[PDB]
Formats: sequence, structure tokens, C-alpha cells
Amino acid sequence: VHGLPFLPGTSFKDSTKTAFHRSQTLGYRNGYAVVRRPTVGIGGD
Amino acid sequence: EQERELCAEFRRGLGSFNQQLAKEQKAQHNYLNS
Amino acid sequence: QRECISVHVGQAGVQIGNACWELYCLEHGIQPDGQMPSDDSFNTFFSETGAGKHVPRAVFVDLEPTVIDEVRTGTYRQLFHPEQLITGKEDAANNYARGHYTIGKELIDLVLDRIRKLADQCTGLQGFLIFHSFGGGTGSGFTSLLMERLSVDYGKKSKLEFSIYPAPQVSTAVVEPYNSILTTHTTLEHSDCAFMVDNEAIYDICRRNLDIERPTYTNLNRLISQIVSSITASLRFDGALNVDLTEFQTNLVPYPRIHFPLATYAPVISAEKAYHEQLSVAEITNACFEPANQMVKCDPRHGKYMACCLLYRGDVVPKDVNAAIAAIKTKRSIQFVDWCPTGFKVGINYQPPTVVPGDLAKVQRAVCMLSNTTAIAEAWARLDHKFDLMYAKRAFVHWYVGEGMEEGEFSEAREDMAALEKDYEEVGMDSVE
Amino acid sequence: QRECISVHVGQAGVQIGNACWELYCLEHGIQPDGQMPSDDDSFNTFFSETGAGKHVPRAVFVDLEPTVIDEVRTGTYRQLFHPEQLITGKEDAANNYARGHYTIGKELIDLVLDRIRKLADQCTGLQGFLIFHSFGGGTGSGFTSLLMERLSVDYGKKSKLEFSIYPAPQVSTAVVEPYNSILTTHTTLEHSDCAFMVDNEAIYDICRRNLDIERPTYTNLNRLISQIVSSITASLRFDGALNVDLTEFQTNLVPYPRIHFPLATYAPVISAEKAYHEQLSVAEITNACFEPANQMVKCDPRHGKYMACCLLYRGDVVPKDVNAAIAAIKTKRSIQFVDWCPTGFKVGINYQPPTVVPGDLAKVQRAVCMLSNTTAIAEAWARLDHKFDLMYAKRAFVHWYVGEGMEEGEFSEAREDMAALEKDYEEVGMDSVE
Amino acid sequence: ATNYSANQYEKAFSPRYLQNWSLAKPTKQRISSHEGYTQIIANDRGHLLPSVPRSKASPWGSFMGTWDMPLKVPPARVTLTSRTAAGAASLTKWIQKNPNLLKASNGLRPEILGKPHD
Amino acid sequence: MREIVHLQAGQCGNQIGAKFWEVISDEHGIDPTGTYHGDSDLQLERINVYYNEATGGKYVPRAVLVDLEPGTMDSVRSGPFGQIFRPDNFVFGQSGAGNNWAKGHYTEGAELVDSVLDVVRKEAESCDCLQGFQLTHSLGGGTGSGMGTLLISKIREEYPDRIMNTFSVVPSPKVSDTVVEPYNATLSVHQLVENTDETYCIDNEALYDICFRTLKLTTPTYGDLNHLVSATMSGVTTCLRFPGQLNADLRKLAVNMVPFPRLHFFMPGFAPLTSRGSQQYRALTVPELTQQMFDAKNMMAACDPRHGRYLTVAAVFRGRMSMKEVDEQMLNVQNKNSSYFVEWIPNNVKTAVCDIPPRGLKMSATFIGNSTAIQELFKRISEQFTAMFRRKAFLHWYTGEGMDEMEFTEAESNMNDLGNPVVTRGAC
Amino acid sequence: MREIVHLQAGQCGNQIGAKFWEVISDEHGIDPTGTYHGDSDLQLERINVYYNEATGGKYVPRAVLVDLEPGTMDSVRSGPFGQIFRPDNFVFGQSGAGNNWAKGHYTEGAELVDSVLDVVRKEAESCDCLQGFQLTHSLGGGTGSGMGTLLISKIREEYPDRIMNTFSVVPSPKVSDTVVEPYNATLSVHQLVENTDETYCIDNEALYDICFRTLKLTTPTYGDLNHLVSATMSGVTTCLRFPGQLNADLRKLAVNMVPFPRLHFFMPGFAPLTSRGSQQYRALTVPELTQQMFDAKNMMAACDPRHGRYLTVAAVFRGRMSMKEVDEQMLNVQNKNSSYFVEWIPNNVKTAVCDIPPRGLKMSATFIGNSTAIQELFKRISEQFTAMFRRKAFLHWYTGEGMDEMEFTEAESNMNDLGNPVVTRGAC
Ligand SMILES: Nc1nc2c(ncn2[C@@H]2O[C@H](COP(=O)(O)OP(=O)(O)OP(=O)(O)O)[C@@H](O)[C@H]2O)c(=O)[nH]1
Ligand SMILES: Nc1nc2c(ncn2[C@@H]2O[C@H](COP(=O)(O)OP(=O)(O)OP(=O)(O)O)[C@@H](O)[C@H]2O)c(=O)[nH]1
Ligand SMILES: Nc1nc2c(ncn2[C@@H]2O[C@H](COP(=O)(O)OP(=O)(O)O)[C@@H](O)[C@H]2O)c(=O)[nH]1
Ligand SMILES: Nc1nc2c(ncn2[C@@H]2O[C@H](COP(=O)(O)OP(=O)(O)O)[C@@H](O)[C@H]2O)c(=O)[nH]1
Repeated sequence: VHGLPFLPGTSFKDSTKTAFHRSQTLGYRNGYAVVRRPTVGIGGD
Repeated sequence: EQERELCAEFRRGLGSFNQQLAKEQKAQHNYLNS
Repeated sequence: QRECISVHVGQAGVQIGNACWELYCLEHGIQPDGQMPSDDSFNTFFSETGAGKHVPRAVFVDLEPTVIDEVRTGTYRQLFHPEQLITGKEDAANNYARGHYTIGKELIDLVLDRIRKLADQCTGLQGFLIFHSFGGGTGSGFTSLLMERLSVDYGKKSKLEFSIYPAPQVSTAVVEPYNSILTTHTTLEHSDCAFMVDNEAIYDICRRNLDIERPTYTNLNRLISQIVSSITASLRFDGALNVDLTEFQTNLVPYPRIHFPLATYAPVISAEKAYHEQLSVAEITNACFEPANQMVKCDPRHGKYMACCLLYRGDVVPKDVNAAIAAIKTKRSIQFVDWCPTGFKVGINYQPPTVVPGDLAKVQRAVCMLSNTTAIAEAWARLDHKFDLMYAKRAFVHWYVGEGMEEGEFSEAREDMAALEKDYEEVGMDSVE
Repeated sequence: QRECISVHVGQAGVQIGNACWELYCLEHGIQPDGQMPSDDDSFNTFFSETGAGKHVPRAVFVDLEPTVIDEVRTGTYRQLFHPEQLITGKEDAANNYARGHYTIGKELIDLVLDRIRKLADQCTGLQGFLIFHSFGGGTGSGFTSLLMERLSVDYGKKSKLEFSIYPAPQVSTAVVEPYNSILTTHTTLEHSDCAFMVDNEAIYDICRRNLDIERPTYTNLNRLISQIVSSITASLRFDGALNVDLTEFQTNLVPYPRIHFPLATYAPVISAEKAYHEQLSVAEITNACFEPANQMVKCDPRHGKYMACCLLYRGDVVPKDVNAAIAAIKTKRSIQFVDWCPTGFKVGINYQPPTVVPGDLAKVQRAVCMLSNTTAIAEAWARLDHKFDLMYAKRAFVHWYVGEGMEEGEFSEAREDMAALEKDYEEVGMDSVE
Repeated sequence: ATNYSANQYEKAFSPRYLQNWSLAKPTKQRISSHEGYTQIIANDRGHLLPSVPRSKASPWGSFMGTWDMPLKVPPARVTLTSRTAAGAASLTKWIQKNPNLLKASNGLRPEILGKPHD
Repeated sequence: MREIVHLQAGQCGNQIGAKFWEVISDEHGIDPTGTYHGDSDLQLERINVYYNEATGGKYVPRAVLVDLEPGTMDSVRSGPFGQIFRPDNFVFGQSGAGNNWAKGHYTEGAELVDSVLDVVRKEAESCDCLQGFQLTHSLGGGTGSGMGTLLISKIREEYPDRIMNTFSVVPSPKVSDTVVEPYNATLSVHQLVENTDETYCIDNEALYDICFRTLKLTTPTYGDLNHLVSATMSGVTTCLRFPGQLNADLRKLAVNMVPFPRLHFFMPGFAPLTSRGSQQYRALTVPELTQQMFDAKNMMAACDPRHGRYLTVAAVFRGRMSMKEVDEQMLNVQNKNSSYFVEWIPNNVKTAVCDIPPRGLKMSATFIGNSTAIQELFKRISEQFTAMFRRKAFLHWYTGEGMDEMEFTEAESNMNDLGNPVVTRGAC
Repeated sequence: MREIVHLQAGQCGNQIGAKFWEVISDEHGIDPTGTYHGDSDLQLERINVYYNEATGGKYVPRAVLVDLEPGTMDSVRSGPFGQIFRPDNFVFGQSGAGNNWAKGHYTEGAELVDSVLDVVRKEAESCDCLQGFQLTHSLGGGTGSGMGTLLISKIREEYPDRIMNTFSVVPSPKVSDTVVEPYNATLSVHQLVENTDETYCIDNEALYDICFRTLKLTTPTYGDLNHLVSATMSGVTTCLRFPGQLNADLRKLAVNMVPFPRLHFFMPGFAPLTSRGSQQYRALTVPELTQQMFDAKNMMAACDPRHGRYLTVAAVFRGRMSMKEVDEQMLNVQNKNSSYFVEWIPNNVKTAVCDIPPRGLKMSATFIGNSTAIQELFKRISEQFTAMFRRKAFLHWYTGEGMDEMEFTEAESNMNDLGNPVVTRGAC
């Protein structure tokens, strides 16, 4: 692996992901805004 | 988390129960003749 | 200490009783031969005799044989004491008179005796749950006779009258209009809560929510049985907010006269539609209001609610019930009377509705509302219009006059029924100030 | 918190519905049984978990005639749609708006509004109501009007888009279409928000030339309309760079009150063979959406001026290449644009590459969907009027309408307001000379 | 029912937060304190006292169903911006010529905003 | 031996009390049976306040559980801590109020007040010094509000010096649980205003918000609500059970709170209420306990303090904290929110700092508030009451038990009056 | 100790601030879980300006996330540094703004402003000496503009003596992203002019130019574009985060760049920017930093400063560097280019030089320029607004949500009455 600083220009993208679903960890329940903790991220992993 | 799992399971249990009843209830409707 | 005695009257009542007791025996294990297969929760409905036998605290009464002479040869013959099932020998032949004056004054004595015996083997009686059809003789005639004397004796004791009310269109009796007006004139000041469950309604609900195009009086009784098992789940099973029989009156009947609450049940699915439904407390509550899931053909939207009592049997988390009643208290479709700011009773139990090998499905949660809508004015108006299409031509008056009912009564009865109209209207008006 | 109730009304609808909800499913995994073959919450925009692991479509298919909906109650997707969400009736509506907004239509309205309420009382944040119909048919033009109006009475100022099959520019599959179409536009001119329009003749050609299908049927067409409903709703289902919700299409398109008839056009609609020779790059995909041979509504956008165009880039679209393209298209003096709209190009860059239904269209790693409100739709309204008049002149085929509940006069008030609509497109066109 | 206010906890029991999307009944914000007793307005049976100047609305609520509603229903939104005087007059006379839709439980509740160019 | 007699009443009372004793026993060691299987002897230094040792090292709870029909009592005996109570301390009947204050204060109440009073007497005369009596009840509904109010009145007459804290689930605002709730409440408060000392007010819609918005539970049970009321009911009586600097008992809380006789309806509130996933983003420091306790979203009574003035706040902190980190935060929360604190009273906040925190939490804090905003509750019940009495609604089931209308009318006046005192002192 | 409350409103504000929290978490050593994993003790020295302490060494950003559509916060949470914010600072509402300034300002955003200001109040009073607020938004479109300026007005009337920095993404000259960007920009600038003390205008076209011509990026994403705005963000709040000589915090910068209260719109710039083919051709020195700073290629707003005069200029350096070179370079640029600077302000450039550079560089430099060239941006919005407003185009929704003709007339006249004092300095 390659460890480079977070300076602009070093934000290389993985062009293998085809899954891009967002999960609804912000939603509403019986009157109230439940703020769930995310168990999955972008892609379902 | 464990609590939720038990709850979701009970729902699947009822699911199968009702699923069965359906078949054993549709029969009495197909018994309209006999 | 939480006992209640059932006084099933008429073929209608004797048949609603069959289903009711099958469900009561199932709920508490009591076998068809009265013997709980190896706790004290049946005492609300079943008393235990020395010889380990749980006998029913009930009095099935018909002014003819047949109906009850079939419960004594049925699968529940070793459950009912061979004295509770009281039978006459000549039906009241659709004549309130032949059930309040003739064939009836010859059975009231025995009935009240069996009631006293069952009512002396009870430390604390919550009340008498009566079952009658507002159409036939026994159903109208005897219920009155019984209610009037029941009052004289057990005075304060509650008297809940679960009853089958004439339907908008369908009807299996030409003398129904009369009988009805008559019974609701005598049981208007001697009854308490009178839950009305019209059949046309159930017939429809069945076809629509259960997909049983051609039902039968059974399919009906079973659903009416689940309504009663819901009113008496706290007097037996455990709950978060328990409601005694005594409560269903205090917190429902507004003014003495307006004692005719309506009925409705939730999760009425068919184990196949219930596979695509969530049956959440909100879904179940909003459905107990939907005009298509009411047990008396009458759109409450064209009326004004006076006191709805919503019972919840199953896994009902308290906050769910709150958000539900709250969303109702916001929708415009539902409107209430001005004199009733707070207008909702809430009873949250824990025992999931039981499944009697029949039609509905096993559900986790289920509700049962008893609203006192003013939309039932149409019913009284319709019913009286019919009593007037006939008591004008003096039709079928010779029958009642020839068994007692001095003609004069028909009139005084329709007069009180006209007061019913007035009350419902006025008790729903408003004040500019 | 991003749900969208869809009311599909009429053969066209029930049929575009089949196509739309198949794509919806293959995208989130929901199999033809609900049960998602997982062993996450994105599906909520269109589906509603029962808890038993069954995902039920959030839709209300409504058709006064059986047949169409009945083939959905007995087919691959027969266990997905909750029975009471497929509300058919008994008698048809004989291509007669009248028996769709007055007689054999005001009977199913109560139940459909009922179902729509339950599918709303379960949403934690409704975005709008996507109504799909055909301007040219009983239920399509009749039930929609009644449904739309009654909705406004309830859900008041709530979004209510309208994907529609606009009358054809020459083909047509009815003789009374013109009438139903003019009547419908009138009852929905003030009750609908942004009604998208896709003509069939157009898609027919786009399928013979760009998708190599010599004999296209309604399904080839229906499935392309499903790709458009995806891009319009993609932002609220998958992550992207410039999200676009279903409340912005009413603001960044509908300019003045009446004018609310955007037109649809898709990009990378190529065909395998002709994709082994194409760099389908942001620019190519964009320039194509503005070509007067792809506009899925035969209305040469050159014979008019653009009023507002919102592009929706779905896939691998470098944000910079978008700015570049829109610039190039702006320079091109061929494409025109009204003066009262300096900035007329809206952009939405999502990330989920277009989904491939096991059937047709190529697997593109980039695709756009334009929704412009060209003033060139005026020709269409004029053509619809020529037709309405060529018949109204001899009060032809009006007996049927007065034979339901449409008082002759209504026909006049309708075309009269359609003439107002045409005069409006003239004003919104002329450029202040000051 | 009066649909009172929970004061601090109202963002929960707002209509659109309790998943009610149809136009819902409003909530009463300020509670008015009165003093002393309140006189009886009715009798034992529930009938109003004779003096008691009564209301004029129907004793039942005006739920105007799918067959009682007027045809050609006016829109819920009307903002009269960039619209001519004749069209503005037509829309305003439409929403004024449908009165019973404006006063109903299942009513329209229109929003009439904007101002036409003189 | 400052002692306490917990008189429970009705379903709400018995149920809330069940959890009170569960919470209180866990802290004092008493086990399901009644044995001190606990550690720090400090948990046995002042067990007299709530327990009466019985030959055998068993500690029996000083609690007279009252009810009008053995029902919630069966559930109490079936629940975990249900054999801890003494069989005889359960006075019940055979009828039921049926949500009728009359059937609880006159009909079925009269023939069951002697039995309760006789147990209160055996449990009061067996004390070296009875600080007073607690009553967990529900103003909305019979029994708890009927038999309960009768009891308070009688206890008052006999023992007129001892305190009489009344924890009351007040008729919630948005949704109701009894139609005759307006009537019931109006009557019950007319009695409490003139028979009690510290009536805390615990609406339920409030507690529900604290459960879904603060603790973050997507499935609340009446049990979780009980625990929260059982924690406030515990904070008020910590200094009369455990050591600590600036100690403060029940009489002190009153003296340093009740301004003028009547004005005494307080609003409770706990402090370290946190989430099973937010206890990683917060910090248990006195500063934060101060903020949570003084935010009108933690109070257990829908009466936005902001629409009013605090005449006297009470803060019983349990834990080892720095007096100057507490004394200071009080001054600041008073000098930086002046419009919401009466200016005709300096230092409107008392302060107790006990030294044994609720097992599991480093520091805690209960909040007793005598706000002027409590008018909203009384003014809502009066409006709901006037809407009914005006048109004799559900009143035959009251005048048929004997209640004359003068009684009902009086009730409204007393309540309507009290509704003025609060606004007189809420605006200088 | 100084604190900054970070507000992020809108999709653009949420994404830019998410990248900024990534940047500053890398700078301070905060891992995605929220701990410290670093190398120097200079990172915890001034960490109490963007990070609140929690239990067990958790550092949590002091950021309020505001959006009327809870969908972009979802991607922010699903990103790498998602489990670092407070769940209670995730103030969202179920709604859709639809890019209406009217809907973000005079309707549904007004139903969220109360909860937002509650969270902002909590974060502001959880401090020792608050210095101000940093709001990230985009003028073009809704939510960031309408709701953002509503919070600007509310926070300004609550705290009138605190520095308000608005990082605003202005509408683009070449292409556009919302149809009603002239309307939103006109109303939002009308709100910004008499309100905020500092406004940094970032234009996306200028970001594309500095990503293609300077960085030579092949596939620039919004992460890349947001990163340079984040770099200017980290550069401006440097002196109160790391030690150095001639410290200049936000208020000192505001004093030294605004000569008049209305002239607070700035043009940011970062300039250790070098291409992938040229960092090994790079000739690292302070004069090339000045050269790559001042040239009209790294300006992050689409306003050529050569087409006007610099009113005021700031440079915040970051790295161990000599003072002679810095001082002589920023005298030399003014002495050489004399027509690009105002003559009535002698030496119209400020210098701050901190010691600790970003991890990966040895010298960094942040440019702030208050110049006459912002007249081009405001004028461009003026003819776009006038062409859209003469024909009453797209005014349908702005008047349907409640606003009026005079709103837009006043906004355009105010933006012209700011275009006049900008151009009067070009002619003295
Ligand atoms: N569940 C159920 N309900 C029934 C049954 N039979 C009748 N009913 C109801 O009872 C109503 C009529 O009851 P009644 O007319 O009072 O019967 P009756 O008084 O015994 O009159 P006779 O049968 O002629 O002696 C019908 O309208 C039904 O609604 C039944 O077998 N099962
Ligand atoms: N994609 C697609 N378009 C259709 C389909 N059916 C009809 N259309 C278009 O819609 C127009 C008429 O369709 P509809 O208005 O939906 O027909 P309807 O309302 O169901 O009326 P009837 O079926 O004739 O009773 C035709 O001119 C077609 O152009 C279809 O199945 N798929
Ligand atoms: N906190 C809490 N409140 C309860 C509980 N059970 C019931 N309540 C409240 O008690 C009220 C009704 O009690 P009530 O019917 O008067 O009981 P009764 O005194 O036996 O008649 C309802 O409004 C509930 O909110 C509980 O377990 N905990
Ligand atoms: N620098 C940067 N700008 C962005 C990003 N995402 C969106 N924008 C800008 O945000 C503008 C539109 O955002 P806006 O309409 O205000 O979103 P809203 O606040 O939800 O209405 C566009 O012009 C984009 O240039 C990002 O990730 N980084």
C-alpha cells in the first residue's frame, strides 16, 4: 500500500465499485428523528 | 441488538404459521363443493 | 374475584355463544369435556367444581328447543351444566309480545334462579354480558323482560348488551322494524352499554378483508367472539393499562339515553394478505377508523364521534399507541363533538389474539374500538321510518295486540324513539359563545 | 425519508408500470417475491419492508377495465404487489374522458384515494406523487383528472409530476384522442405541477435508428421510459455529487403558472454493435440530448426556443466534463434560449451507472436525461387544436360525452383555455426589444 | 377534540412529523385562562337550555363526499403572479363561486397569494 | 430515624411503586426475598427510612398498597419484587372505580378507607420520627385520584405536621387515557392544593420524549417510564438515606421552595440520562448535568418553563463533585437566563450535594422546579372541564353516586383561582 | 481560549465541511473513531477551538449540520469520517427545499431554525471564550442560501460581537447549476451584506481552472474541489491553532482587510499548488510562494484581479521561514505592481507567519484578497437578475411561498449600492 498525505491532488478513486446505495440512517419514527448508527456504508459493505 | 434479533425471528415464525394456515384455509374454500 | 356471567338469549345469542365459548375454552385450555389438561384465570368465565371440571358461568336461554337442544348433543355437551341451557317448548314466533308477555313470563322465573345460583358462586361480579338480536321475539321480548328484572335484582351491577342490530338493506324478518322500536323503548332505561354489530357490515368486511365471498352465520359469530374476548382480556390476562367492564360504560356513554356504542376490529386479514402487510400499531389503529372496516354499515365521517374506546391486545409498545391516536386527532376526515375534549380510552394488554381453526390469521398485535358516533342517527331514522310505513296502516298489530302489547304501546314507543332522534341531533350541535 | 408514491393509471400506465417496477427491483435486488436475497435501506424510496423480509412496491395501479391489471395479478410479479394496491374495476371507459371524470370513474376514486392515504401514512417523508398516464383514453385522461383534482383537495401544494404519452404527431391509435387530450390538459393545467411528455412515434424512431430494433413494440418503448423514471429518482436512491430531489424539477423547469409541459430525452441509447465504436463521453452524451432527432417528443426543438433544461448525469461523469459540455452547447447558436433565462442549464451528477435489464440497451458507464421546456411544444398544441376543431366544428363524437355528464359547453371552455395556452407560448417566446 | 399543544414537545406532534400528509387540523397554540365558575348550558338529557342563542351550522359535520363535491374543482394553489387581470379574475371568481368546498372537513383550504399586473 | 410510609394507590400507583421499590431495593441491597446481600454497609446505615426488619434479617418495605379490585395487585405479586411486600399491607376491595372519582372518594372508597388508615397507623406509630408519607398515584382516573385523595385528607387530619409528598401522573396534554379525565383531575387538584405539601407532576407525553429523544429507545415500555419516575422519587430522599456535604431532606426542599402556601405543584427531572451510543460523545461533568437539568426538553411535565418564571428550583446532586463547580453553574444558569427567574427572590435555587451516586453513574442530579408555567396544565384541565360541565357531559355517572354539582363548581373555582396566584407572581 | 462554531448548511456546505473536517482531523491527529493518534504535543495544545472533549479521550467536532433534506448528511455519515460528529448535532427536517430562497427562509426552514439554534446555543455556551461562527454554504440554490442566511440573522441577533465567516460558493459565470441562481444569489447577498463580518467567495469555475491548469488533474471530483476550499479554511484559522511569529486570528484579519463595513467580500487563494509533472522541477522558496500566490491563476473566485485594484491583501504563511524574505517580497510586489493596489492605503498587505506547516509540505500560504474585481461577480448577478426579473420569470414560486415584489427590488438595489462603493475605489 502507498501512504501519501491528505494534501490536495492525492484523492485517488477506486474504479471498481458499482454499488452506490445510500442507507437511511437519518429518519423519523413515532414523532421523533431517530439517528441510527450506520452498520453499512456506501456499497452495502 | 440481540433484543431486535429475537423480535425479527418471532415475526418470521408467525410468517410461517400464517403461511401454513393460508394453505389449510384455502382448502376449506376449495371444499365449497364436496 | 373478577367473575362475569353471560346471558346468551335467542337463537342469535345461543349461536354467538357457541363460538365465544370455543374461544374462551381455547384461551384457558378448558377442554370440550370441561377438564383443563394438567392457572386461575378461567374464574372470570369458568367456575371449577370439586370433580376437577370447569363449568361455564353462562345461561343460554331460548323460548324454543332446537337451537339449545343442539348444544346439548354437540361437542360441548360435558361442559355446560344440564340446567344452564334453559329451553322452552314454543318459539315467540317473531312477536315481542309472545316473548315479553306470553311464552316468556313462564321462563323468566327459572332463568333468574339459575342466574342467582351462578351469581352467588361469584365473590366479585364485574357485570352481566347479554347477547340478543334486535329483530326476533326472544331477542327483543325476553331480553327486555330479563333486563328489567335483572335491574330490580342486581341493581348497580353492569349490564353490557352485545346485540345484533337491523341492517341498512338486508333483513330476514318483515316484523323486524316493530320488534326493534319496541325493545329499544324498554331497554333504553334499564340497560348500560349496548354494543351494536350489524350483519351486512360483517358480511361485507368478510368479502373485502378476508376474501370469503359467500360467508355463513359462523364466520360472523367467530369475529363477534373475538370482540368479546377483547373486552374481557384484562379481567383475565395481564396488561399495561387494564379496563374493567365497569369502565366501558363510564368512559363511553355520554348522556343516559345515548347508550348505543358501535364496534370495529383491526388485523382482519386472511393469513395470505397478512404476508404483504406490516400490521403495525398505526396500520391497525387507522383501520379501526376506516369506514370500510366498521361493524355497522354507517360512514362515521358523515357524523361526529362522542367517545371512542380503543383496546389493544398483543405487543403494543405504549409510544406507538400514542403516535397513532395523535395522528387521528390531526386528520380532518375524523371530527369530534365540542363537549368531548378528551375523547379516547386506551387499554393495552399483552395476550396476543388466539386462533380458533377458522379464517383470520395469527397476529402479534390487534385492536377493538367501541366508538359512540352520532352517525347512528341514520339507523334510528331508517328504523323508525319503517315502523311508520307499517304502524300507520296498523299492519301486523293484531298479532301483538292478541298476546298482550296493548296497541297503545306501539305509539308511546315511537314517541320515545323520536326523542332518540332529537337527542342525537342536539347532543351534537354547537354554541357561538 | 425519500419515498415516492406512484399512481399508474390505464393500460399505458399499468404497462409502463410493469417496466418501471422491474427496473426498480433489479436495481435494489428485491426479487420477484419481495424477499431480497441479501444473506440496505435505499429501497424505502419505493419499497416498504413488512419485517418478514418482504418488500412491497409503493404503488397504486388503477384501471377501470380488468385484463391489463389481471395479467399482473397472475405473472412473474404476482407476489410483489399487495392485492389491494392493484385496484381494477368492472367496466371500461370507451376512450371517453367523460366516463373517466364523471360516470364509470367517480366510483373507483374513493377506494384509490383510500389506498393512496395508507401508502402515505407509512412514509416518513414523501417527496411527491409520480402519476403515469396516456393523454388519449378514458382512464388515462379521465381518472387522472379526477384523481389529480381530489389529490389537490387533500395533499394540497404537494408535488405531483405527470409522466404522460402525448398524442402522436401523425400515427394515433384512436379517432377521439384529440378531444380527450384537450379536455385533460384543461382540468390539469392548474392542478398538475410538472407534466413530462413522451410521444410514442418519437421513441419508435429512436428504437429503429439508435437501438437497432426494426419492429419495436410497446414493451421496447415502455422499458426506455423506465430508464427515465430511474434518472429522475436516482438521486434519492443512490449517492452522487449534485443530488436533485423531486421538488426541484417544479422550480428549475416550470417557468410561469400555466406552462408546465417539459419534454424528455435520453442519452447513450446505443445498441451493442454500435457501442464497440463509441467513447460515450460526457460531451457526446450531452450534445446528443440536444440533437433534434433524439427528442422523445416529435417537436423539432429548433422551431422554438428553450425556456429551462435540467440535465441529470447518471454514472461516471467527471463534474468538470459536465461544465465543459453545457458551455459548448451554449455557444452553438443552433440551440436557442429565451432572454429571460440567462442560466438555463441545471445539472445533477449521480454515481450509480445505468442498470441493465436482461433484455435491451447497452451497458453504459455514463448516461444523461434532459427535461427541457422548449417553446417548440406550441406546434403540438396547435396540431391538437386543428384536430379538436376539425371535429368540434360539426360537434362530431360529442353525443358520447354529453352522454355521460360533460355539458356540451365544457368542450368550448376547454379548447378556449387551450387557445390561451398557445397565446402564452407566444409571449414567453418574444424577447424584450427595449 | 380540541387538538391542544404540548408546548415544548410540538415538533413531534406536528402533523407532517406524525406521518399525516393530508391537510390536517391545526393546533391551538395559546390557552386562555378564565376565572370563576361556568354556568350550565344544557339539561340532564343533553338538550340545550331555551335562551341560549345556538349555532347555524349543521349538527353533523360537513363531510362533502365524492358525489357532493362540485365538478371542475378549483386548485389548491393560486398565486396571481405574472398573470393577466382577466385570468386572475377567472381564477378568483372560480374559487369564490365554489363556496361549500372552502367550508368543509374535507375542504380545499386554498392559498391565494401574489398580485396581478394591475 | 427520619422515616417514610409509601402509600401506593390505583394501577398507576401500584405499578410506579413496584418499580420504585425495585430501584430503591437494588441501591439498599434488599434482594427479591428481602435479605441484605449487598456491600458498603452504608447501604444498611439508614434502611429504617424505607424498611422494617423482620425476625430473620428480612427487610419488609413500609408500603400500604391500596386498590379497589385485586388486579394490578396480582401483577405486583407476580412481578420480580412482589413478595418483598407484606401480604397484609395490601388493602384491596371487590368492585372497581371504573374511572369514576366518585366511586373512589364516596361510594367504594368510604368502605375501604378504614382498612388503609389502620395499616398506615401500624406503619406510622412504629417509627421514631416519621418525616412523612409518599403517595404514587394518577390524577387522571378513579382509585388513585378518588380513594387516594380521601386517604391524603384523612392522613393529614391525624398526622398534621409530617410531610405528604404526592407523585402524580397528571392528565397528559396531546392524547388522553380516560374520557372523564378532565373531571377527575379538576376534582383531585381541588383536594391536593389543600391537603398536600410537595405534589410533583409527571405527565406521560413528557416522559415519552425523554425516552425517544434523550435515552434513544425505539421501543419504550411503561416500565422504562416507571424507572424514570422511580429515579426522581429516589433523588428527593437521598440525603435522608446516605451521607454528603450540604445535606438536604424533604422538609428543607419544601421550606426552600414552596413560596406561598398553595403554589407547590413541582415539575421533576433527572440529569445523567444518556444514550447507549451517545455516552461516547458526551462527558459526565457538573457543567453538563446543569445544562441537561435546565433544558425544557428534560422536564417530566409538558409545561415549557420558558413560557413562565421559576419561583424556586431545587437541585439534589448525588456524587463527589466540587462545590465551586456546582455553586457556580447555579449562579450562571440564573444570571444568563434572567427573564425565566423571578427577580423578587434572590438565589431561586437550593442545592443538596449527597456523596453516593446512583449505582453505575459517577454524578447524578434530580431537578424540582416550581415554575409559573404550571398554569398551562391547570388551564388546559379547566378548559377541558368547562367544555364538559357546561353541557352536563358524563355527569349522571357522578350525580348518580351522590356528588352534588356545588362540589364540581367549587373544584373549578379553586383550580381557576390557583391559575391566578401563579400569574400574579409570574408578573411581579 | 478561543472557540469556533462550525455551521454547514446545504448539500454544498455539508460536503465542503465534511472534507474540511477530514483535513483538520488529519492535521490534528484525530482518527475516524475519534481518538488521538499523533506525534507532536503541539496538536492538543489548541485543539479546543474545533473539538469538544468527551469521555475517554474522544474529540468531537463542534459542528452543526443543517439541511432540509436529510440525504447529503447520509452520505457524509457513510463516508470515512462519519462517526465523529454528534448524533444530536444532526439537525435535519423531513422536507424538500427545491432550491427556493423563499422556502428556505420564510417557510419550512423556519420550522427547523428552532432546533438548529438550540444545538448552536448548546455548543456556544459549552465554551470559555467564543470568538465566532464559520458557516459553509452555496449562494446558488436553496437551503444553503435561504436557511443559511436565516441562521446568519438569528445568530447575529443572539451574538452581535462575534466574527461570522461565510464560505459561500457563488454562482458561476460560464455555466449554472440552478435555474434560479440569480434570485437566490441576489437575496442571499442582500442578507450577507448587512450581517456577516467576513465572506469568502469561492467559484467552481475558478476551482476547475486551478484543478486543470495548475494541479493538472485528469479526473477532478467534488472531493478534490472541496479540498482546496478546505485548505483555505485550515489556512485562515492557523494562528490560533499553531504557534508562530506575528499571529493573526480571524478578528485581526477582519480589522486589517475591511476598510468599510460593507466591503467584506474576499477572494481566497492557496498556493503550494504544483502539477504532477512539475513538483520535481519546483524551486522551493518564499518568493515563488509570493509569485504563485499573487498571480491571477490560483484565485478561487471567477474575478480577475488585474481588471481592478486590490483594496486589501492578506497572506497567512505556514512553515519555518525567514522574515526578511517574506517582508521584502510583499513590499516588492506592491512596489512593482502599482496600478493594481489602492494608493490611499499605503502598504495594503498584511503578513502572518506560523511555524507548523501542513503535514507533507514545508511552506504553505493562504491568500485573502479584498479587491475591486468582485464588482464583476455582483454586476453579473445583476444583469442576470434583471433579465430574469423584468419578465417576472420564475417568480411563481417565490410569490407562492409568501414573498413580494419589494423583496427582490430591495435586494437588487442593495447589491447595486454595494457595486457602487466597490467601483468608487477604482477611480478614487
Ligand atoms: N353467528 C350466528 N348468528 C346468527 C345465527 N342465526 C341467526 N343469527 C343472527 O340472528 C338474527 C335473527 O335472530 P332471531 O330472529 O332473534 O332468532 P329467534 O328469536 O330465535 O327466532 P326463531 O329462530 O324463528 O325462533 C339474524 O338476523 C342473524 O343476524 C347463527 O346461526 N349464527
Ligand atoms: N408504453 C406503452 N404505451 C401505451 C400502452 N398502451 C397504450 N399506450 C399509449 O397510450 C395511448 C392510449 O393508452 P391508454 O390511454 O392508457 O388506454 P386506456 O386509458 O387504458 O383505455 P382503453 O384500454 O382503450 O380502455 C395509446 O395511443 C398509446 O400510444 C402500453 O401498453 N405501453
Ligand atoms: N409512569 C407510569 N404511568 C402509568 C403506568 N400505568 C398507568 N399509568 C398512567 O395511569 C393513567 C391511568 O391510571 P388509572 O386508570 O387512573 O389507574 P387507577 O388509579 O387504578 O384507576 C394513565 O394515563 C397512564 O398514563 C406505569 O406503569 N407507569
Ligand atoms: N466545492 C464544492 N461545491 C459543491 C459540492 N457539491 C455541490 N457544490 C456546489 O453546490 C451548488 C448547488 O448546491 P445547492 O443548490 O445550494 O444545494 P442545496 O443547499 O441542497 O439546495 C452547485 O453549484 C455546486 O457547485 C462539493 O462537494 N464541493
